[PDB]
Amino acid sequence: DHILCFSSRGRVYSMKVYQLPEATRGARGRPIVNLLPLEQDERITAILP
DNA sequence: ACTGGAGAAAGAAAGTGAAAGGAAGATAAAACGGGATTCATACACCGTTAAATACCGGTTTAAAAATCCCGTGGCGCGTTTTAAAAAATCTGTGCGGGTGATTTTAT
Repeated sequence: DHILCFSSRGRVYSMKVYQLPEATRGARGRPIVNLLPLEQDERITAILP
């Protein structure tokens, strides 16, 4: 599926679901800055499949 | 005395070997984060019941919804900039026969 990410400054980004890290129940995850060109204080606040 | 060639002195410009140092790299120790076990222990599922809550009938009333006039700033259009992505153009490289060349040790 496609994913539309809305940031805190009105920006929009597109990304496939299977490009996200896959982990287990006890893991933590990976920072999202490595996947999208965000700024120093820009956060994702909405997702639309 | 005078002339013109030649050798030697003297002076100025260019090449040189050595120079801190600093950004630019490079290499180890450390702190970190993600799997295999091991249970005791707290959590999931099953019968019982007092109690707390949902629901119906009829008011009401104060609050929110609806309506009209108007005056603006927030979108819309047309025309420029400006990064960003794409297409086009150069740069190396190795295959196998040919031409010609380099270096270090012992006695």
